[PDB]
Amino acid sequence: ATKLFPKFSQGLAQDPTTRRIWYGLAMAHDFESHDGMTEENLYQKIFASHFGQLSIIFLWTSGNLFHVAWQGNFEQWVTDPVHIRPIAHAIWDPHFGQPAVEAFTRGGASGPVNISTSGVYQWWYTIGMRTNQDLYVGSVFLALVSA
Amino acid sequence: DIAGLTPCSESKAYAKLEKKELKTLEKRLKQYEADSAPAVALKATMERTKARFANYAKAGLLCGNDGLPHLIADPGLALKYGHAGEVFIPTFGFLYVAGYIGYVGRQYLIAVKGEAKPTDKEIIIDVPLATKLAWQGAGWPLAAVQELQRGTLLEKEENITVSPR
Amino acid sequence: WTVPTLNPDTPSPIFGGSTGGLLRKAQTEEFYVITWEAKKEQIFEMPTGGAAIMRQGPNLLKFGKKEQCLALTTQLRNKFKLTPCFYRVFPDGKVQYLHPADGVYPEKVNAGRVGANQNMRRIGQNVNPIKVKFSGRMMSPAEI
Amino acid sequence: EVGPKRGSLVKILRPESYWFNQVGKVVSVDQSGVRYPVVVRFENQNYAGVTTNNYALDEVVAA
Amino acid sequence: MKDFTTYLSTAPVIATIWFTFTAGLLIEINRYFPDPLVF
Amino acid sequence: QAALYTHHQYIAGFIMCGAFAHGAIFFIRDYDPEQNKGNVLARMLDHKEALISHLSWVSLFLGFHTLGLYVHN
Amino acid sequence: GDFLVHHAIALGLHTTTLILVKGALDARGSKLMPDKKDFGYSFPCDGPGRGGTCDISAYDAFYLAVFWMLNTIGWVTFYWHWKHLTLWQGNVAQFDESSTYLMGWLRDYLWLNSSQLINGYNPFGMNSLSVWAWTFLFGHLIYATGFMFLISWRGYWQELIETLVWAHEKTPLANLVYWKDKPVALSIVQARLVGLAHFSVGYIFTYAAFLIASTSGRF
Amino acid sequence: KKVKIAVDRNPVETSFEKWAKPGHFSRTLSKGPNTTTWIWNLHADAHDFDSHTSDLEEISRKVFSAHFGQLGIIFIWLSGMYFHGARFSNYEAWLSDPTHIKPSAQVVWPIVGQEILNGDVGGGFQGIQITSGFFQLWRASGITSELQLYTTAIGGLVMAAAMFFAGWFHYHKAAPKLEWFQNVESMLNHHLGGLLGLGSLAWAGHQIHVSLPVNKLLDAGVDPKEIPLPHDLLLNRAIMADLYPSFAKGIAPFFTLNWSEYSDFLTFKGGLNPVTGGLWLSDTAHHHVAIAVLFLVAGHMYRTNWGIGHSMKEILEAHRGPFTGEGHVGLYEILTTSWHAQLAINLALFGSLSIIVAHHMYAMPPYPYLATDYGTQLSLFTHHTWIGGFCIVGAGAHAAIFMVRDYDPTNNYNNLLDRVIRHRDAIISHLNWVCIFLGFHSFGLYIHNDTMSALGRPQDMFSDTAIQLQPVFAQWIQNTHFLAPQLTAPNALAATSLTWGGDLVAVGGKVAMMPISLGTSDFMVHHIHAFTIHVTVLILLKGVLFARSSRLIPDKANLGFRFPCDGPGRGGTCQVSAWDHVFLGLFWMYNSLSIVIFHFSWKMQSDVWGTVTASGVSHITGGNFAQSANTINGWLRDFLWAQSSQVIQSYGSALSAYGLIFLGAHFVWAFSLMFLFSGRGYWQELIESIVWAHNKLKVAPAIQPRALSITQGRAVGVAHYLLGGIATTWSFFLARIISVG
Amino acid sequence: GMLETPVTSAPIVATYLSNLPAYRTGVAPVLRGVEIGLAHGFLLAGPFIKLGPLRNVPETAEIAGSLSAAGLVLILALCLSIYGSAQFQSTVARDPLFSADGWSEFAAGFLVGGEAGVAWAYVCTQ
Amino acid sequence: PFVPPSWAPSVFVPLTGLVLPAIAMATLFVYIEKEAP
Amino acid sequence: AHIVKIYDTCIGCTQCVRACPLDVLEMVPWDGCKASQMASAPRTEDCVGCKRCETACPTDFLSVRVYLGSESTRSMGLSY
Repeated sequence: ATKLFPKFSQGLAQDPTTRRIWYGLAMAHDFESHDGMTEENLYQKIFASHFGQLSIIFLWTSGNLFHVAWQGNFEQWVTDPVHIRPIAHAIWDPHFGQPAVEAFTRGGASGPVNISTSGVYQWWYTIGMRTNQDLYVGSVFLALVSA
Repeated sequence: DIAGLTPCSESKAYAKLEKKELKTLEKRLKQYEADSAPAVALKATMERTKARFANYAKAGLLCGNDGLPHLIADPGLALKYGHAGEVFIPTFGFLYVAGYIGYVGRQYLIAVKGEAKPTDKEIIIDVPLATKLAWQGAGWPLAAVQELQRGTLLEKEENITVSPR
Repeated sequence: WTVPTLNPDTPSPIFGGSTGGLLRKAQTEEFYVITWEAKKEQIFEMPTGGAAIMRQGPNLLKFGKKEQCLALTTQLRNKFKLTPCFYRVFPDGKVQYLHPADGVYPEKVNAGRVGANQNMRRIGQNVNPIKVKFSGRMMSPAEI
Repeated sequence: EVGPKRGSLVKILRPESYWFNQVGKVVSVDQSGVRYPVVVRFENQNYAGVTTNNYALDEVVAA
Repeated sequence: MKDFTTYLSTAPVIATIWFTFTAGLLIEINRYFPDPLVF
Repeated sequence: QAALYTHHQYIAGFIMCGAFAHGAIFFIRDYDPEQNKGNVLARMLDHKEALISHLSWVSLFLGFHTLGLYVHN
Repeated sequence: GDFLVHHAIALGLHTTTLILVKGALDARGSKLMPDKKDFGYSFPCDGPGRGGTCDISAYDAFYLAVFWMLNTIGWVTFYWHWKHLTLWQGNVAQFDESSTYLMGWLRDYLWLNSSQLINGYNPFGMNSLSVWAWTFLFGHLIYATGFMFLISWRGYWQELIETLVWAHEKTPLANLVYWKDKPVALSIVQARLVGLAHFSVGYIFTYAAFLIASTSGRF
Repeated sequence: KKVKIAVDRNPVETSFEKWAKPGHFSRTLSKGPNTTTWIWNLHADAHDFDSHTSDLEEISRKVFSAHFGQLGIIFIWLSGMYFHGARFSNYEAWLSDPTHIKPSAQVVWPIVGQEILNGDVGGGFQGIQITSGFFQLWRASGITSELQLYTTAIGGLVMAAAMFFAGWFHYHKAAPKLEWFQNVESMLNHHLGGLLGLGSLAWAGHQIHVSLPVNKLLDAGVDPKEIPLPHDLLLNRAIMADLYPSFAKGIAPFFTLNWSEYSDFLTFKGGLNPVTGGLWLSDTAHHHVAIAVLFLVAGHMYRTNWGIGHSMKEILEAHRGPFTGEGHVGLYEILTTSWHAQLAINLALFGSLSIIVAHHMYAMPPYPYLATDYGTQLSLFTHHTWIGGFCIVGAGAHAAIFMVRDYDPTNNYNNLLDRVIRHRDAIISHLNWVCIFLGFHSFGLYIHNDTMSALGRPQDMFSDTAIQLQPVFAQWIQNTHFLAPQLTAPNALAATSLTWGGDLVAVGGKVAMMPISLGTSDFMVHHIHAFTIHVTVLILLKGVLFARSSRLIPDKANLGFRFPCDGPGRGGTCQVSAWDHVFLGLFWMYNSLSIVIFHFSWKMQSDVWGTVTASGVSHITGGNFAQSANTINGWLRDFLWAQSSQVIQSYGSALSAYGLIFLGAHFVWAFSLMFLFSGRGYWQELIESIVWAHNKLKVAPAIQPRALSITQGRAVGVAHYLLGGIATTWSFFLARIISVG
Repeated sequence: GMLETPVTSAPIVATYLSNLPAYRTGVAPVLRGVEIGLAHGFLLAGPFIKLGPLRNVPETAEIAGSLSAAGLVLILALCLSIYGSAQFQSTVARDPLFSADGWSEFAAGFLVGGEAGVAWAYVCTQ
Repeated sequence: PFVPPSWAPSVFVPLTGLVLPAIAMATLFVYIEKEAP
Repeated sequence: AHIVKIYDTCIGCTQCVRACPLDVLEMVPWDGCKASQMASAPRTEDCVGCKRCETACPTDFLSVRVYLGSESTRSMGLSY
């Protein structure tokens, strides 16, 4: 019979095939195509979506700051930004054998870490970040802003 | 000179490239006899190489740091520093032949359009009419300009099919 | 004219059986039953694969969807000049006559039929989608 | 007697038609009160391979 | 002979003869004027 | 440098395709010819064949010449 | 070489603009489909009638334009990576002399800079560059998988699915576990989207892995 | 009931009237062009003989004349190869040094700088190194001069003219009736006895009288100019008696059942010739004699006009068991009235035999100095394999055509074909499951190996050092073949081939043939081949069984064999026709055969081909197939990245053309993606915009430009994909094997 | 109608299928689940014990294999529970196993029998 | 401080990779197949 | 279900009804054409959307149109 998903389309909900799941997943953001959609409700849904996207962006930025302050080598990279490679985050993979552990162990770390290529080290160092405490405070502030 | 390039007649890399090509050809030629077909063919290729390099340096081409010639596409620079033969004169030559072919095809289409079965004249080419139009297309720019001035070159808006918008 | 009544004790064409037969839908949702009158025994092609032999007189068959029944109907009408008819049977035993709807085939005009889903205009006279926007659900400009 | 003369050439004004702004030869004009009595035959076929169609009185202009 | 000339006047035969003539002219031009890069 | 430039260029390409896609969505869902009668927006659809034809000519010329010069070299 | 690659960039931009502009202007209708505005932005086709109407919607125009966008960005990123690699290596003459012919681009840039990437893991061991080699092959696999949804179409898959449905329904000890949704083949629009997604993901991952591995190993 | 020569006199008049009327064969194209689509149709229905008319006699006559025209084309091709070998080759010089001079038979004109392709192939010649193996074949037949090849070229041209005249005569002067074509018993008797048996006997006679003494003298160190002419050997018994004492007895030991006296030119030497590297011609002559006797015996099996013999209908009807119902009833009528069914059977067996030919030719080289020419070996194996695969796909296509057009349910009530159609769902479901199982157990091993190698765990891989999967069955069969000449083959001296085991044979410092050892990598690649073959079979068999109807479309037979779809309904019915199944089978055949040729090239260059040094044999790649072929990264790095260095740096040498094609082939293939990933609706609207541009300047053609059809777009895409990929691999293989081989 | 074959109509295989715990039609679903779980755990402990990453190190290969087998059994139990939850929501003799409560009891019995089967297979090698 | 313990990856990685996806997958699968009243 | 509509340009040629493979269209009396017949779609619940009727329509533009709507068991043509 008619399923609960999707809730925005009774026609798609009455579909008894696997096409219902795929179409419900691909038409969730098509607010104009839902059931019983007006202009005011449409704009309100977009407003909420905008806020959710902003929260996701800020939380992602806070996560990057937190991982650089925790597993990164920002305190040592600022002293020698020419001969020291930046570290993105640590690696915890039970599938890695001994050669993988010593192969990824680089950048002056104590375990397997990923060398970052995003360039956040240079940007944060240029704007004023010097210690890991600054990155931690920034991550906490951005997480609260996202919340 | 232009854009920091030097003429090919005074470029060291150009001469080194010519010596490299002649060296590899001569090296390949040393493995054969003197009165054999491959030796004569290699000597002919070497003579062609010498003539090509001499002609390129004689033409006044501008070479780069790699020893290869460069073309000047700016009309002002080409007509001011003697480089109109690279990209200017061949441009007008292609324009003449392109408009020549286009006008011949257009004349053939308009001529066979008023006949009973134009599709037959399109799949089976009318060689006499096509040959006559091919020989008459030498005055294509004059005929095209005269057609444009008379207003008969283009079709009106009301006689062309369009989408329902 | 009268609506025909399905006779379950109707002989079926001699077929050895195949794997393109009915499925669980015939017992859970619905299925179709095609019946026809044959003047003589003749080997015909099954829409689900294989060659069967239609018997002389009444002949009944079961199919999974309506397209199979109409395909067999078209084959019998165009190759042997017969008059077949089919129904939709539900698991509770309900039989619903489907084709021909009025006893007359739909290719020819018959009195009593009422035209439905007909627009008294042309395609170029349809309205723009902006006029049918913000409706109860996704509505096409031709639905009105 | 109403409509274009049989055998004449008319232009199609229907925007959704394949032969919009194209010339076609008149075949026959129906004498009843049908919506599209003019029959126009064209030398060039459409995408469906059809060369004849039925148009209304105001859908065709003499040209 | 009229049918033979009509067959020779078809699009593929005319295209073959024309492209052969054009290719031959270009090849002979490059043969008698080796390596032309400028005018 | 390499990763940042490539990342931003690919993101920009996807965003541009999205801009044109939403423009098409605007024409199908929100365009009103009666309200936009004679303005620049209606005139875009008025001579769309000319625009597509000239874009086709530019693309054809660029493709033929760039490919020809590359194969010649 | 810069002049020629710039012309290639202009070609990619103009063709992508042509596809997108044509799809946006022909979205409301054309001679083939005078009522395309009444079918919405995305729909499969208008059927095989009128000679065929495959990829007639504006969504399909965007779909074909994504490939040109990826190709254009691929050319601009290839040019950027090669010019900067030759600059950082101290030999800009290599780029200046090999950027005029495609063989130089294929050998001196794509073949010369992938020697360290594909050597991340081999029978002699592995190093920190093995993750990029795995990502390289990962992107190649995703791209090739997208080619399946891009070439093969629905009908064959639906018939195959019907055979699998019969097989599951006629198998003992397994027909007791029945599906809640009837298994059907992916729709035409869904197929185009899935193939495009795999194509783009494989493309992006393959180039990102090659770029990072070559630049990190070289410097 | 009587087998005779039925014929009709002057059915069609020889005239050029129809040459000026394109599309006269079909009623739909006879009207003329109106759109560009018509032009494409003119070429798509040209050879579709069962679509022009429904008369079987007309179709059969057209088929006969088409066969004659095809043989005329083949004779022109053979005459061209012989003429090129006689006037633009270095065969005479290659005969004096077949181990140092590279074969070449094509010269280029000194225009636009292409003279660089005229590389120094050796023997005072400049040309293009050929890989067709014609030099070795001419050496095997005893050809020692350009005059013989020139005469063969003239004879080939004469034969081509005779084939064309035969086609014209059988179509316009004496066309056989339908009853003459349906004499399958007489046809099989003649093709078995006459064609195959007499051809093998004639070739055996030529090998015994020309190939054997000339090649024996060539292997004895005699100069090619001092060797007696073939007619000299065929005219006197003294020279033949000196080279072979059995010839001094004449044909007397043959009629006295004393064939053992001929034990000098009819033996079971086995192995390979240590001087030339190829098979012993005495063994090939004995082989042809036995083959001729066997085929001549088989040619007297079916009854023609006398009581003795068989009736194939009787044998087919006599074969019927309890699990098959009626049996083969009606199969004789099916094969005697449908050309597509016969084409399917013939194409399948022909393609299979072509692949078998490729395998038997690399394993047992029959021509002298053939194994030492690695380029010829690799090119010949790859070429024959591709021809076999294409013919197999065509077989499936014609099987589907027969199922759609010539199938009639009134004559297939309870036979094998009807039961197959009845349980086609079970067939397809089980084949689909085995394809999935093979795909998992074949590709997952490589993915698992790549993961374990990348994760730094080589001990968890599937290799010889780690978990090993040894092909014990193949190794045991190899051992049995190696030990066969001592227990099961007492009259055989050596084994059939050296790949089973034993001592290797090397000629001119290059390994002609050495034993082949199979390990874990061989096991994995063999399972990959089996999986790809199964998937191709699945696509073709699904398109054949479900050609008439299916659970999605019950009236597919009404839509024909080649149609694009049935609309977007039922969720979408794109590519439901049997033609689309052939279209997908082409891609899968390309993938399968590409992996096959890659495996062949890597295995041969890694464990078989290579130079011979002092106390040791060094291969081309160093034997890295048993260690690097178990991972995809190994195939991409060691076999694709490392071996492609020759084709990318070939610029400036005689192989530069290959590099150019290597780039060009990458273009065409990618060009295919334009026709495979798009649809004709977009192209039709774009064409409309271009048509508007033409109409503005009054340059619009009368023939309305229409986009390619859906089926045409798919055909164009698959054609370009196949051409691009095949040409890419061709350039890579040829450039690599010519540079390092 | 349908197609009959000796493979799907032999009396010996039909009696074998009827003797299986799934086709009892009259016993409690908990017993069926326990039997199925035991039979599955006994065979599931094999592949992890003889082919897992720690198969070469002694005294722990059986431990890791049994733990992985128990984890797979737990995953299968969660799958069975959610399958019975999403399959039965409303509505010979009707088998009580094909019901929400019946499938829940069957899933719990499957988990219990699976853990018992893994434990029994581990002690069988000690 | 905000620094996590040394054992934090050994517990959060298996959680985010096996606990959270299994619970989320089961919850979503149950939600999709919910029949309307 | 799919939406099948008939426009006033229908000439009553009855080709669309014969091409329909699931008996969706029919002919009803009318007064707008010479044939005095018009196509009708009273059983759209069984239409799958094959668009065979659109292919068989000879009017320019078409008189019968099919719009893909909500998919169901009958609309998807499933035998299971």
